[PDB]
Amino acid sequence: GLPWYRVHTVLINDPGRLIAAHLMHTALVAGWAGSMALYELATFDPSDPVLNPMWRQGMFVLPFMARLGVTGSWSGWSITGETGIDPGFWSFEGVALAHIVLSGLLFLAACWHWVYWDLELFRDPRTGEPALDLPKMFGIHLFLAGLLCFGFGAFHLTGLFGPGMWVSDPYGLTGSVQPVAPEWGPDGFNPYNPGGVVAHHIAAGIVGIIAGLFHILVRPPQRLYKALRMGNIETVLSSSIAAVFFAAFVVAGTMWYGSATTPIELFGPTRYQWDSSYFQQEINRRVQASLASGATLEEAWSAIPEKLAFYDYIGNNPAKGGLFRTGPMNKGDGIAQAWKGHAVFRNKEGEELFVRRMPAFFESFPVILTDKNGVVKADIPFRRAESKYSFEQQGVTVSFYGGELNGQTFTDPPTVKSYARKAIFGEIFEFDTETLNSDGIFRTSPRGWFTFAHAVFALLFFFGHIWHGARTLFRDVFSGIDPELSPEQVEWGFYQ
Amino acid sequence: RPFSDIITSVRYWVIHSITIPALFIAGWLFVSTGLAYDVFGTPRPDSYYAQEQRSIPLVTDRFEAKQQVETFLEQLK
Amino acid sequence: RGWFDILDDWLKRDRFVFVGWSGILLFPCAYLALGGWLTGTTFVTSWYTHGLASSYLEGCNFLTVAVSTPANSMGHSLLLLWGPEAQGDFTRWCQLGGLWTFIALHGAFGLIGFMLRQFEIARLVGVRPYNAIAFSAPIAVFVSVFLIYPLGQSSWFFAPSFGVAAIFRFLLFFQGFHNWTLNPFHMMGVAGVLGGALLCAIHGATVENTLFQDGEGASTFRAFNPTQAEETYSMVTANRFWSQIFGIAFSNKRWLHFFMLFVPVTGLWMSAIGVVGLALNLRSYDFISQEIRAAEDPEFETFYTKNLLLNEGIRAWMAPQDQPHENFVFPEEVLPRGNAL
Amino acid sequence: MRYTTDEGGRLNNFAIEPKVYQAQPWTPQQKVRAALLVGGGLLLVAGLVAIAVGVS
Amino acid sequence: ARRTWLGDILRPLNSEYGKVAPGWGTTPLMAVFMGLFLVFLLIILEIYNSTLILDGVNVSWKALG
Amino acid sequence: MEVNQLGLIATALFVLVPSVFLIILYVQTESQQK
Amino acid sequence: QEPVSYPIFTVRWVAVHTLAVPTIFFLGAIAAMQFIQR
Amino acid sequence: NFMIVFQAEHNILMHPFHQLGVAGVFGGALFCAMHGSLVTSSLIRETTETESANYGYKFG
Amino acid sequence: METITYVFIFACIIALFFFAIFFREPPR
Amino acid sequence: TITPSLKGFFIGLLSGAVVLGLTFAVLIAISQIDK
Amino acid sequence: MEPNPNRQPVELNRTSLYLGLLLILVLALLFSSYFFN
Ligand code: CLA
Ligand code: CLA
Ligand code: CLA
Ligand code: CLA
Ligand code: CLA
Ligand code: CLA
Ligand SMILES: C=Cc1c(C)c2cc3nc(c4c5[nH]c(cc6nc(cc1[nH]2)C(C)=C6CC)c(C)c5C(=O)[C@@H]4C(=O)OC)[C@@H](CCC(=O)OC/C=C(\C)CCC[C@@H](C)CCC[C@H](C)CCCC(C)C)[C@@H]3C
Ligand SMILES: CCCCCCCCCCCCCCCCCC(=O)OC[C@H](CO[C@@H]1O[C@H](CO)[C@H](O)[C@H](O)[C@H]1O)OC(=O)CCCCCCCCCCCCCCCCC
Ligand SMILES: CC1=C(/C=C/C(C)=C/C=C/C(C)=C/C=C/C=C(C)/C=C/C=C(C)/C=C/C2=C(C)CCCC2(C)C)C(C)(C)CCC1
Ligand SMILES: CC1=C(/C=C/C(C)=C/C=C/C(C)=C/C=C/C=C(C)/C=C/C=C(C)/C=C/C2=C(C)CCCC2(C)C)C(C)(C)CCC1
Ligand SMILES: CC1=C(/C=C/C(C)=C/C=C/C(C)=C/C=C/C=C(C)/C=C/C=C(C)/C=C/C2=C(C)CCCC2(C)C)C(C)(C)CCC1
Ligand SMILES: [Cl-]
Ligand SMILES: [Fe+3]
Repeated sequence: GLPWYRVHTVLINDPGRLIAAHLMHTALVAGWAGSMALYELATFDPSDPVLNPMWRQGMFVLPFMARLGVTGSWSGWSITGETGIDPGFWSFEGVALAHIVLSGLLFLAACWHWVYWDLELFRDPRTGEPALDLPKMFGIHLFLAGLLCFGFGAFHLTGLFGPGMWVSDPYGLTGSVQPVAPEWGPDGFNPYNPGGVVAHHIAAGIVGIIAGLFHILVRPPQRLYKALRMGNIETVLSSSIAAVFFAAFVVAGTMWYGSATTPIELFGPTRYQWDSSYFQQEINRRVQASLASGATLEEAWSAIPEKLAFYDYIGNNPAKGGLFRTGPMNKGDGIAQAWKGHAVFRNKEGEELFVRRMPAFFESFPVILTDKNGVVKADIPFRRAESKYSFEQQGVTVSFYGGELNGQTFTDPPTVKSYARKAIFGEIFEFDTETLNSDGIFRTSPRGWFTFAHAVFALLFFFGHIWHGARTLFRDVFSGIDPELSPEQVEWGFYQ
Repeated sequence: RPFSDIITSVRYWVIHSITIPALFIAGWLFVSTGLAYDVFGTPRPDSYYAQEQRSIPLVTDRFEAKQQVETFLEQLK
Repeated sequence: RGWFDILDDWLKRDRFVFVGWSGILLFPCAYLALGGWLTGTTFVTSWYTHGLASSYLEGCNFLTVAVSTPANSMGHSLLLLWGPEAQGDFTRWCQLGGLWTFIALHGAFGLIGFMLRQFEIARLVGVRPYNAIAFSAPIAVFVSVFLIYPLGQSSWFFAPSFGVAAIFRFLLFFQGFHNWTLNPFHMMGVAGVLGGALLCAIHGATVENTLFQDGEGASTFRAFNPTQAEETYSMVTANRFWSQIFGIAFSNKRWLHFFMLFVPVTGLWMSAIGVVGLALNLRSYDFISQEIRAAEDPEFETFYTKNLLLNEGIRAWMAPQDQPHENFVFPEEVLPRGNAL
Repeated sequence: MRYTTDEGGRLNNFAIEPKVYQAQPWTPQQKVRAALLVGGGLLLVAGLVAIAVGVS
Repeated sequence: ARRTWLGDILRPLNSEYGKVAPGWGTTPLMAVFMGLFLVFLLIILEIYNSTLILDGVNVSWKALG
Repeated sequence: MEVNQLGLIATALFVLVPSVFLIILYVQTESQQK
Repeated sequence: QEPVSYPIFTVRWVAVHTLAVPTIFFLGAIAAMQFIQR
Repeated sequence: NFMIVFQAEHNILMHPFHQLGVAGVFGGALFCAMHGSLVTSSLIRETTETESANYGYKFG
Repeated sequence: METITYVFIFACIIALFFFAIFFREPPR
Repeated sequence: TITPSLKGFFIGLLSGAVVLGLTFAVLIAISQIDK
Repeated sequence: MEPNPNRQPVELNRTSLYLGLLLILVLALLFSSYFFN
């Protein structure tokens, strides 16, 4: 009989049943997308996108719809920040209903192809055996892919008959979907420039049209055919797993390292922005610029938006998070409600001391306060009977500027220790912990889940390539009978 | 030829009994006159620190790495 | 015949060492990979990338030398000799940890050449190439740890270095910052590798003591070396033995020899999946329920809670010199200690 | 289809390839069929590169 | 098998199914496309990794806006 | 302590779904023996 | 088989000769390192 | 926990006898894999006649 | 509910042991 | 205009192509000799 | 209509079943501790 891991070795010499099987898988994937979209929509909350963005609520498929031009809801809410818009038929709900409808159609069409599996076309007209024309098939399908690549670039991305794509400013304060004209210079291979992406699609769709025309008019060389074993449908399978796992690594990498297509208002900040101190420098730059032109500390720190400060907090770093910790990042330390403000610590003589930032490598990190010339001047000791610096011996105080607490000052140790213990995380925020009953342990953002998954899959798909290539080059060794012979008929001997 | 009578031939003797010491002595002289410390940039056995400061060298840039480490080498750091 | 055909049949002569198309990728890359390790663990310093010494010319012995990693500021740089960091200077190139990459990348393509060599050799003799497939477990391990893992970290500085003490260090490092023993995928790696060693010992012993030709002189005249054995013992005496000792035995020689192949390989593959997961610092570090229960009742104490304290210790006392580019200074009153609890 | 490893029953199938056929020199019919098609190809490619330079 | 209105339309496109052009045919063209592609991938990789620098190119979140 | 219901269901389907697949395949194999 | 003709430049000749000259040079250096006074 | 507190006081990674042990285990896994792969490609088919309670006469 | 799951799955493993020893296929 | 990175990159691409070219040239030569 | 001729029976013997069930239960026992965390 057939082993349990060999139950699709019957479609191999069966074009009709194979088309039907592929149709079933397409139907399941489309069904999945639609139903996942509805699930996430029923459990979403766009009332406050500035102190609870969509990647904090843990939306997975919702950013992907927002990148290419869905931005509304038939309820009427917007994720731009707007209230009261009509996106027409095409809202998040609209595309979900579309996908469910297409899964149904595909399911019917699969059933048909499995019933009517034997037709003149699928059989060789010379012997009644399954015949494929694998080069011509690649050419035609390539021409279709090229036609689509060109259309997607020239009409949708440049917004000549489409919505365009998500464009941003480098610090994620305001982004929106807009028309983008291409860039053919040497500045179009800069992945931080959307014009490069459009030029790629325009150009590559044109190359695809040309290669697709090529591959219809030209038959493979004799040497490459009999070397690479063409006409065997299991050749196409090894090759396609290879391309696919290459493509997996590149998407995982560009999601982890960032790109113009993976902005920070759809999937939150990267780890590489925390560890370079990107936002801390932005925030300092602004405060120094206002004090220079003429300001006081209260005015200068009140000129920092809540959006900036929320990005500069290690809780959003996607390198914080466990493996079996589940649930949105809001389940991680609570829902942000307001920005307490930037803290400034001083000791008893009156200089400013600064709290050291915790790195993502460390799961727990001591609270150290060092001055501006790199000599430690206070800490919260681990000792419970020995001190040489402490929050009593140095009389450490904290004042707040900006946010909610503005002009506040706390003197006695314990509440100051509490704020130092928050300050190792950067900024300080008021969280509401009662609506999810958060456990105060972090979780990763959607950027992390995407990368993790696709790296695992790419690595597994590498083994797939090796096994299926083995089965192509060694068909006559795994089998008994070389496919260079016809079925065997009359036996001659030789005996003494 | 096989490696079962390869060091029994008169060829082995006549050449190797002179080339072996030559390149061995070359390998000795390479270290003995201290050329290795200048080729791979190894620091001398008492030039790990300057006398100017007692900090260890670490290059904190990648495109000015060259002149940074040249600056460290200037003071014998 | 054309020149191509003449080249092809020159490469596939019967000779002591097989060159082959695969040889062209394997042999130069392997030579340069291996030789770079040697020339570097004898001469090249790391006073400029870590603040250490790691070569013989400086003082060190066989266990404490290494070719070490780049500095943290270099990013994920290729570290080309013609790149914009060395600028064509072999000294700076050695000084910046540039040849760790040389070794690593040349060894990676040497791996690729070896597996191709196994394919076309096995193609020549016309046997199934399972050993080429087995050999993709070592490739999985190599690329997930030495290439993918620091590409999820911020630099190659957090990659392991080629050396004995450097990788002993990697062991203690992972123990401290990831608590890697408590990760189910490494547990599945341990089960697989130990099970491989188990099958190895049991099979050797069983076969060596069910030999045919224990009485009258050998009625076996071949090997026929490529058969390995399997002719030289009786399946029935071993199967009958192990059905009474352990209560289950194999009765099919082919499936026994397939199990021996499956076990270590699935083993390595699973631990690879786990460590590519650590590359985005997603860690099965703690059981959430145990932490809550320990917070609310502080007389609760577990062998697990001890391991967490110990790892806190590893991190805190090892960090400043293992990450001397961060400039950690810990006053001794902030470090953790047993007598302070 | 192929069936193998039938000493214990366990069935393994294998894709079949059709016969490898040599090409035979051109028919005038084939040439005009191809000429209309490569002419169609270049005329549309021309139009696409026009659209590419027009959308900037 | 059955006769169908769409089957026989697509029939000419699937009636070759194993024909080769004699010899190496157009393999040299393939080679130089494969060589140009190898160089192309190295270029865009080295731009990304900033060990290849072109003026008017800053591989940074800067210049989005 | 916490008692996930989701953990209960996660283990439940993890041990029920492949096992029933296994026993169905066995029970329809044995009926091909006669 | 493989009968002997095989002049000066062969495959096994270059195999012993690209593992021979650096190993003996390195033993020449590892040896001089022992008599460093540090 | 035993492993961690043992390494702390006796420094066993730098002890050779554990090193010969590790070598044995990595080597055991390696030789296990190799033996399995070589034999399992070499064997075509085996057969023995089997009766209603025992095994046959020629293990072929 | 968690302790129950642990001991239940273990109970199942030892029952598996019993059947795999005293109710195995005949060797044909 | 050219920048030092471009020039280093051309030197590197040219050097690498020259190493593969000479490798295959001497392999082709030595097969053609004892053909 | 008329029968497909590529239809083949699937086989599964009792010893394989025992290994498979051993695999299901043993992985389940290893992962239940992380599923409840
Ligand atoms: C024969 C096999 C071989 C192979 C496969 C390689 C491969 C490699 N070497 Mg190399 N090398 C070799 C022999 C070889 N070498 C020898 C014998 C020497 C001594 C002369 C060197 C000297 C050497 C140095 C000095 C360095 C390398 C480095 C590197 C690599 C490091 C990673 C990197 O950045 O790659 C980047 C990619 C490349 C270098 C590949 C360029 C590929 C080309 C030329 C493709 C051209 C195709 C075609 C001809 C174009 C046709 C166009 C036409 C139709 C118009 C790359 C993997 C570098 C390294 O280790 O950096 C850490 C480095 O600095 N190698
Ligand atoms: C990097 C990988 C690595 C590897 C491959 C190893 C490998 C090894 N280590 Mg380890 N080790 C490592 C890293 C590593 N170590 C690190 C980093 C540390 C530092 C923290 C240690 C610390 C360490 C210690 C402290 C010890 C080892 C020991 C061992 C080994 C002992 C031999 C053995 O397997 O006994 C396995 C031992 C057994 C007792 C198993 C047999 C059990 C029996 C007889 C059970 C039979 C009944 C059964 C339960 C019933 C089954 C029923 C069922 C079928 C139904 C093995 C060589 C141990 C050793 O030498 O032991 C003597 C030991 O004490 N290691
Ligand atoms: C005590 C038992 C024990 C056992 C049995 C294991 C077993 C394992 N551990 Mg380990 N581990 C343990 C305890 C244990 N560990 C403990 C307690 C610690 C402390 C934290 C660790 C820390 C640890 C780490 C940090 C890692 C492992 C990994 C691994 C596994 C990966 C496979 C492997 O060996 O790759 C070893 C290496 C290879 C297979 C690559 C070899 C490549 C080649 C071909 C070298 C050839 C060189 C040669 C000279 C060339 C000649 C050329 C010439 C002919 C020209 C293996 C499953 C690794 C893992 O998960 O990786 C996925 C890994 O990164 N473990
Ligand atoms: C690999 C593909 C993939 C990826 C990357 C994601 C990613 C995400 N999903 Mg998921 N999902 C997928 C496929 C995928 N989905 C499919 C196919 C289904 C079935 C319909 C679901 C069902 C699903 C549910 C039920 C939920 C999500 C939610 C979410 C996300 C929100 C953040 C959050 O709460 O994190 C939490 C992280 C996760 C849910 C993903 C990681 C899961 C863990 C810890 C385990 C992964 C291993 C798994 C147990 C298998 C083990 C096998 C065993 C042999 C070892 C996260 C971004 C949640 C959401 O929208 O919140 C508002 C939510 O509750 N997803
Ligand atoms: C990319 C598409 C693809 C396709 C079309 C195939 C198709 C095939 N593979 Mg392949 N395979 C793939 C990817 C693919 N595989 C990958 C990535 C790997 C690496 C991990 C493998 C490894 C592999 C091996 C090693 C073998 C096959 C075999 C087979 C064939 C035998 C019949 C069969 O389907 O068994 C069907 C059933 C199974 C293989 C078991 C299914 C139960 C499992 C383990 C999964 C449970 C559900 C899953 C976890 C859900 C999530 C999926 C996710 C993508 C969303 C079939 C021709 C066999 C073969 O060639 O036989 C001739 C053989 O020995 N495959
Ligand atoms: C006007 C001409 C033109 C222009 C301006 C571009 C511009 C672009 N092309 Mg290109 N292209 C063109 C014509 C053009 N193309 C034509 C005619 C072809 C042939 C049909 C191609 C073939 C092509 C390919 C094959 C690829 C591009 C890609 C890209 C870019 C994608 C944006 C991006 O994220 O890149 C940034 C990405 C890179 C520079 C990729 C570098 C390559 C590697 C392998 C990176 C992997 C990194 C790492 C190892 C992964 C780690 C994972 C780990 C953390 C888990 C860039 C905008 C690339 C792409 O899809 O990017 C997403 C890609 O690989 N194009
Ligand atoms: C540390 C453990 C470990 C080592 C050292 C190792 C070593 C080896 N495995 C090989 C093979 C295998 N290994 C296999 C399974 C396994 N291998 C495993 C674990 C290991 N395997 C495990 C656990 C398994 C079981 C799944 C199989 C199935 C095979 C083979 O068939 C194959 C063989 O031929 O065995 C006889 C050999 C390949 C020789 C060759 O041509 O390489 C070519 C490699 C090249 C050219 C480059 C390698 C990488 C380089 C240059 C960098 C690494 C660092 C340097 C060596 C520098 C020194 C480093 C210090 C740490 C000492 C080699 C002896
Ligand atoms: C996506 C949503 C929908 C999902 C629905 C599908 C669910 C997926 C169900 C299928 C899951 C995969 C099935 C895997 C189980 C079957 C395996 C099997 O049949 O093998 C048998 C198969 C095939 O075996 C073949 O069977 C044939 C007859 O069918 C013939 O007998 C062949 O000769 C024989 O080779 O081989 C393998 O799979 C090889 C690997 C077996 C792995 C067993 C591991 C050892 C036992 C468990 C570990 C014990 C040690 C624990 C130590 C613990 C110490 C604390
Ligand atoms: C017929 C018809 C119809 C209907 C339809 C319907 C109603 C549909 C549905 C559909 C659906 C609603 C679908 C669904 C789907 C789903 C799926 C398909 C899923 C899957 C899953 C999976 C596969 C998973 C996996 C996993 C896990 C579990 C874990 C880990 C990770 C992963 C992800 C791997 C209509 C009226 C419209 C129209 C006409 C006709
Ligand atoms: C009689 C019969 C039957 C039935 C049949 C039927 C009735 C079927 C159906 C089927 C179907 C029902 C099919 C369908 C097909 C089609 C489709 C599915 C299409 C769609 C389309 C679309 C979706 C498109 C889109 C697009 C594109 C592509 C491009 C651009 C633009 C747009 C986007 C628009 C059966 C089986 C039971 C059997 C018995 C008998
Ligand atoms: C990197 C590089 C390169 C290459 C180089 C090479 C490739 C080198 C080689 C090197 C080598 C290749 C070396 C070798 C070494 C050796 C050694 C290190 C040895 C050791 C010793 C031994 C092995 C022995 C011992 C013993 C015994 C065993 C017994 C008793 C006695 C005695 C103790 C003596 C080039 C040009 C591209 C440039 C760039 C960079
Ligand atoms: Cl303890
Ligand atoms: Fe054996």
